[PDB]
Amino acid sequence: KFEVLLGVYTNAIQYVRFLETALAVSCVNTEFKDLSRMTDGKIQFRISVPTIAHGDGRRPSKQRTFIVVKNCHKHHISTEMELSMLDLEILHSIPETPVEYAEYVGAVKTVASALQFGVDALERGLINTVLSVKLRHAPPMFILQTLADPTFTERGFSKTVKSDLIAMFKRHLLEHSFFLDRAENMGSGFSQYVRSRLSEMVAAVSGESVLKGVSTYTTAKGGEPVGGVFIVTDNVLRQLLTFLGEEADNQIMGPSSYASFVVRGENLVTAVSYGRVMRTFEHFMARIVDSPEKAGSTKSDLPAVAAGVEDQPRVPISAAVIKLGNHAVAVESLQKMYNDTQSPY
Amino acid sequence: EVHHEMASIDTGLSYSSTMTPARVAAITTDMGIHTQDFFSVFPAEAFGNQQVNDYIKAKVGAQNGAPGLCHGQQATCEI
Amino acid sequence: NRGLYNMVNEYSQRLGGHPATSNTEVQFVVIAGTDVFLEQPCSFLQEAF
Amino acid sequence: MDLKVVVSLSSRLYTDEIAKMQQRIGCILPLASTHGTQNVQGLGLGQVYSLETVPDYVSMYNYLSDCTLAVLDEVSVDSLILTKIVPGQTYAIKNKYQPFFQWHGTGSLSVMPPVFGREHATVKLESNDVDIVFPMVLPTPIAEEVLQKILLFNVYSRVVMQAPGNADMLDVHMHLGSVSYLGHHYELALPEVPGPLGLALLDNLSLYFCIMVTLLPRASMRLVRGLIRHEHHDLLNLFQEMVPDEIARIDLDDLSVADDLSRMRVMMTYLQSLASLFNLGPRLATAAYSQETLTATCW
Amino acid sequence: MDLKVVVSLSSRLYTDEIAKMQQRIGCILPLASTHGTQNVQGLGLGQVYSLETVPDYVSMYNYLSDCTLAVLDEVSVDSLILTKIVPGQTYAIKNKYQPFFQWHGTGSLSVMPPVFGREHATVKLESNDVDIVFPMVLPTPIAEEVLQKILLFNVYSRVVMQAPGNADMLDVHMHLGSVSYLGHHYELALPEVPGPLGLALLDNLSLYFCIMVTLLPRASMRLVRGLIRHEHHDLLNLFQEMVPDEIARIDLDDLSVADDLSRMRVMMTYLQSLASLFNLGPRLATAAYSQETLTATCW
Amino acid sequence: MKVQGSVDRRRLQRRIAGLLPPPARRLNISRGSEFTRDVRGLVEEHAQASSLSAAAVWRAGLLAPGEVAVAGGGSGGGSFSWSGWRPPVFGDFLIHASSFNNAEATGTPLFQFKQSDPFSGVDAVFTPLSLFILMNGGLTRMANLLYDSPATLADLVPDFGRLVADRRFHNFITPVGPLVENIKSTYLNKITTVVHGPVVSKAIPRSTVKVTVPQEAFVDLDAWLSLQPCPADARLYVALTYEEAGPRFTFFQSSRGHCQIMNILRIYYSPSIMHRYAVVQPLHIEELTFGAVACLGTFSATDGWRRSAFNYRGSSLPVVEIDSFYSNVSDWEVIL
Repeated sequence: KFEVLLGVYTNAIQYVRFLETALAVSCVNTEFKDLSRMTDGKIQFRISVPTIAHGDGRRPSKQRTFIVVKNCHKHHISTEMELSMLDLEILHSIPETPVEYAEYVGAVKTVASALQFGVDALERGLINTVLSVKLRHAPPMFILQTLADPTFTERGFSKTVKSDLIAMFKRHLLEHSFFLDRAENMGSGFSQYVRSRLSEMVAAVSGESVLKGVSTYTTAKGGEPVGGVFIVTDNVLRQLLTFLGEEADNQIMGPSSYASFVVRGENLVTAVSYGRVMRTFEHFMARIVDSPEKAGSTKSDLPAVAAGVEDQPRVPISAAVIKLGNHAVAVESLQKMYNDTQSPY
Repeated sequence: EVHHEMASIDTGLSYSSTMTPARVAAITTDMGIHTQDFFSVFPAEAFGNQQVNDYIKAKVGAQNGAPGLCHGQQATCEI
Repeated sequence: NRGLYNMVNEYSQRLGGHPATSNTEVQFVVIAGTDVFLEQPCSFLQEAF
Repeated sequence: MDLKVVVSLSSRLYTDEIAKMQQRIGCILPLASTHGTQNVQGLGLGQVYSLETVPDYVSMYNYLSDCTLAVLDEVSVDSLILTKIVPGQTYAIKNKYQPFFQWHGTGSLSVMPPVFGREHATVKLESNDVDIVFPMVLPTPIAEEVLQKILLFNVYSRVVMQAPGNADMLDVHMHLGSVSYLGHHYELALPEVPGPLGLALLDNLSLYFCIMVTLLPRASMRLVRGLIRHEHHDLLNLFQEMVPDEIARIDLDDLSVADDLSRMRVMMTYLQSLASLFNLGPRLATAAYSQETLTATCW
Repeated sequence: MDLKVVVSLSSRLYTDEIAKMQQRIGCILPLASTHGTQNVQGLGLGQVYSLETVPDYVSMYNYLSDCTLAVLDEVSVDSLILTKIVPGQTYAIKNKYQPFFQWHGTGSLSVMPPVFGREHATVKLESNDVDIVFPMVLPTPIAEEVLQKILLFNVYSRVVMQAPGNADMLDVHMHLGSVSYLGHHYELALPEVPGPLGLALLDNLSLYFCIMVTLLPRASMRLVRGLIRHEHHDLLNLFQEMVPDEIARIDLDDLSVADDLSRMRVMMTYLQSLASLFNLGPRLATAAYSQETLTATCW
Repeated sequence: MKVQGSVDRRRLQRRIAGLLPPPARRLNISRGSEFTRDVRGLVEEHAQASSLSAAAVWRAGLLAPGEVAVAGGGSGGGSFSWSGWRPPVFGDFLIHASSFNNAEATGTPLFQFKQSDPFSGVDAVFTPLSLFILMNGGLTRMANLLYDSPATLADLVPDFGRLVADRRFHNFITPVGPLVENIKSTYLNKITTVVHGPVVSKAIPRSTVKVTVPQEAFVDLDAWLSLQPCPADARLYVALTYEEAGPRFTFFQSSRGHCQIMNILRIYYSPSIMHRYAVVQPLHIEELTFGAVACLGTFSATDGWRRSAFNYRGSSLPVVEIDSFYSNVSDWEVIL
């Protein structure tokens, strides 16, 4: 008569890489080897705005230029692992007899997995940091909708304009919130209503971004450059799959590595002597002294505005997408990392 | 300790993301009539006569935990 | 009082002044929040329903 | 082994405050949690010391003796880099304080809440609406002297609460709130009403005192009476030709060496207990110092 | 790290002095400068204890708490090699001390200034015209016993020097000659007939303790009556009965408040200094001891 | 032209290349490799154990110049510390066969009581259980089950009744620390304990020792007392209290700092002093002293206390066990 150890199973941790998530559609990933040195970053836009001549005696507005400055923000990420000193001790000594060898291999396996956990925790940290940064600059919908409309700000922000905008805000708050809740009573207009709501969400966000012309993530099907990313929980993703029915493509095409930034060259001298390092010192020297006369052209600027984003080869990212209006938009669920780490979504 | 650093820049100039509520899943505050205790808010304040103060404290119900909560998180009420 | 764009940025970016705690028997104030994700729409509008 | 803490600020601070903090490089300050990533709230001595609140110094000593101590290493627009002080290390440390006192290199330093001033010691950060307070370090003798000043002022502000006139509290303010160092006087900011933890400490002092007062040896009293009656010493400068009335009443019993000896034994057994209580703060021993560098090798 | 110090000499040694430094080879010395090669004038207590001066006990204790200890390694013609003490490293020590005391394992060793005559602690070197003084090591219990007994001996000798009708020197020498500890007895020789001026190494510690015990009764009652509060520590009310009735009957009012505060202040300074003095700060553990080798593995 | 007086040229560089290197920290990680000789060299803890051979010992490097075992021969020795690592100091006591019960928890704290006989050769030891029995849940039950015939204990202490009346019994005890090894002999037991350093057992198959104290005796000082910070080190204290029924023995654990520890011990003993010093007993010179407090060392905070059964002869005791202890004894401080 005996008792039987009839099964031994161990869970396996799947690697989660930032580039494989659909969320990475909404970012530009630069590999900058020594980030700790950069004290502060800076981006300066210069925009020229024209006016239209008028026959009235009206006083005219002169030539208009605006100078916009944006700055980097840094993030620190850290995790703690614990190792039993006995394991780190027996790892050095050679094995004497096969039981010592069995204990040695068990020890090195344990410590290796203890480090696997660490690298995995840091990757989940990267992805959570990007998601939180995106959440910090995402104003709510009922404020965005009437502000995207240029019809209500045509004459600028006086008193009465704002007194009416607050009314539109409170009204959209009372009416259009929890739309996927209202779909049940809305009934047969369910699909068209959800489509119009998602399309209002899409059109509300401004699309004027400097890197718009660069060849970012594309549809797996030829053409149709992907426009953006939805992030939803699993239940709402199921409801969206039901109402939208068929999905568009089921996979997309994205880059395989991050664009490297190297401080080599005379940027090294400008970093030794001075605090500043100039980006794209090749083109920036060429524009001033090498080719001072010629005026810039967008086609001549496009190879410059992508430092290393362009050269990379593309591979199929697995992510669910749809097509709405004229835009291919991926819909992505992350509520599998936050469940497994057992942190709130 | 495993460390990492990151750097972020907003690319464009306007708002580039929109969050919005889609579906209510639960209502937590019980939407009750629990009134906030001013006596526990101000433990210094008191009337003149000591026994009058103590009798008012006895009749008003002034002062824990609650053993079991049928609805959920109680929401204070103010008058 | 400030411009409404600065207020819109502050809405989603920085949390509201002294909101209620969550998953507690009663409603305390939350002075330092750990994984607290609430936001309130009444603060900027200054109304109640 | 590796001692390093980076403290991450949520929003970038302005130029004025980055300059004010870069003046502050090389500062001792307590943080609460021993991790590589620390929030801006747990930093500094601020969260216990408030602008609106009455200053209580013993509670700040209490908070500081428990919070881990670190040295300011680097100031940035978003991140503060501070090295941690482990109990078992040697640290090259820098002295630049505004209320500066000279350093021997012989005696251990001590850390204390900012008794001298609040404004010149604080740094406000309105970018992140938080206030940082740098505690003050001193050589041990002046530290113990200031502590004695503060406690005696607590007791005498309490007692003269029921006293006749202003001149008496004015005499109390002289040579209690003021620390007189070579070439200057320095004004300690003192509470008008000390109510928390002043009791909890002075009461233990009173317990020790009332226990010790029973078992005094009489031979010392007789000796002091004889010496103040005949000779004059700088330690005997206090008693004039007058001799106090308590001693004249306690002395009268004869001398037995056995009882005085046992009393001396017990009094020593209590003095060593009394010595432990006066510290209430971290003590950093110093081995070497350079006046041209204002740099010690503390331990 | 490598910690060995070498003291060279101006001139060559005599044979007698070579034997005399072979005598106390495995013992403890204060070393003024931590540097590797050093002169002779900084390895002893001659700066602290001299024939020409009159020594002061608080001074010697201050120097003992602020110096780096060391153990000899090798005595050679024209050179000496010691091993430096660093906190947190193990050493082996011998007991070569002219007043002998038994050592017991797992005890507490204490480095207190050598209170006895020169001939028990000093070692004379005429080739360079110096005298090296060795700090006496002692098991901590006996270290406190001898301290208190010689202090009370000085108290009573000075008392009977003032007024003869107070004591009998026979009783003093009977109750304060011997020290019994751990089943051994050690009879210590008191320094007879202390001179009128403070020519004894003691008598300053004695004045400090005497000022303290004379100022304690005025201070303790004022502190207790000041600490009376609507709320206070509960044991205080029960321990207010401990004070003798004679001390209770004192009217707290004195010649002035300022004098009372100055008395409190100086008394408290003396109390803290003395409380630090009785701890016998430089202290060492002991792991094992062998009597035929006379060796203790300490740290 | 080349005089070459000093020997520093072409020679001192080799010496400083050995005296040069510090131990490594902050090793950078590549994802794809995920494991290298670099990470292993950062990881290896470099133990100290004998293989009982010439070549094997010299490879293990036990014949190390510094206090720590360093391998590689010439390559080693340049660590210059291991975060201030100090090898444990050991203490070896000789015990009668009846005083210390042969079955013990191997991490129990010990105490040596000084005797009076001159030039002695044996010295006494006690554990908290024998210490209980000497002073006269089911701590009483199991303490009786382990130790019978208190006379065999009382003979080592002929002054117990006198010292507990003169309040001097506390100074005679010196705390030693946790156990390490017990060598059982018919007539004289050989006890090996550890002082002033890590508590790690000597068994050649490496095993962990956690210091255990009976849960009856242990008193969590921080619990019943009440944003607040948290330090890494929490100290462990013993308290010997002369109570009316007799002397009693308790433990405490806290990180509040010395002054706060004193104050919380004051209010923790307040009712007992209120009862004892009261009408029941008046004052006298030698009776004033009440309690003694001594520190036993530091333990990693936030771990806490595992609660374990200690089983002897089919009877259990609830015992708090503390991992990763660091033994460090302190003097006795008088409390009243």
